[PDB]
Amino acid sequence: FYAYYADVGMPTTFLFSLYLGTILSHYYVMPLTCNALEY
Amino acid sequence: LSGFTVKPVATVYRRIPNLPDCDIDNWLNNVSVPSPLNWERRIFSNCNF
Ligand SMILES: *[C@@H]1O[C@H](CO)[C@@H](O[C@@H]2O[C@H](CO)[C@@H](O)[C@H](O)[C@H]2NC(C)=O)[C@H](O)[C@H]1NC(C)=O
Repeated sequence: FYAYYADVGMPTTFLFSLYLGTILSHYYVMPLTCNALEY
Repeated sequence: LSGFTVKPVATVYRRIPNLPDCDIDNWLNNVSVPSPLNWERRIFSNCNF
């Protein structure tokens, strides 16, 4: 599992790597409960 | 006639000192023996062997 990240600018930079040995299937973005956002 | 190349006069060798060992022998020689169904993986990096 590779993951890049960027704080300033559009091009990203390497952040970390992780080995799991399994195939990822799904992903989900959970909502945020607030009173006072896009993904 | 044929070509020629300038022969080197020295040699540059650069390595990172004071680096720990990979101790791969301790990983292979362990009492806990894995199984071919649930084999694991260990990554050795930034060390000497
Ligand atoms: C052999 O493998 C075992 C794993 O089953 C190693 O035990 C781990 O040791 C590390 C420290 O190096 C601990 O952080 C882990 O919690 C241990 N896992 C356990 C107790 O399940 C062991 O170090 C390896 N080497 C030897 C010589 O036994």
